[PDB]
Amino acid sequence: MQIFVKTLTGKTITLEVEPSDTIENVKAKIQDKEGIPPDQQRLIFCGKQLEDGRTLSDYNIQKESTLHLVLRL
Amino acid sequence: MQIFVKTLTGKTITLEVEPSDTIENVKAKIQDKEGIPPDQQRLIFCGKQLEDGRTLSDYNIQKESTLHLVLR
Repeated sequence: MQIFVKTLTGKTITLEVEPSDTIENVKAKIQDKEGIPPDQQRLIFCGKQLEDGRTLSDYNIQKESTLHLVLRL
Repeated sequence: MQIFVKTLTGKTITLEVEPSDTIENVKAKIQDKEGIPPDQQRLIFCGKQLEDGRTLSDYNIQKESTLHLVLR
């Protein structure tokens, strides 16, 4: 399925994912698209920061849902 | 500011809004774009259906945030 990741530069990234993908797996997909190491990524969905060892489905992130990326200070 | 409204047809509607806009005002803006009467719209943000008399800001809906439209 597709999900979207919006950045503070006003970009929208489209990712190809499965619901059982871990957040860590999603950060790897963002690294593929943007070159940002996973350790520099803060991913947020509906106001909550996401944990690397949990899945998309653990957070009820569904097809065509939008996450937010913030780089760590 | 801009917000987005995604539909079940896969469309993404861009709206121009202010944070103090009521949800009813937002439904009017969707009517402008799609012709859907406000009474036929269910608007959802982060899993919660939105009340007509409350504002975008009441729900913490920010610039470039995405809502979901489901028809009744």
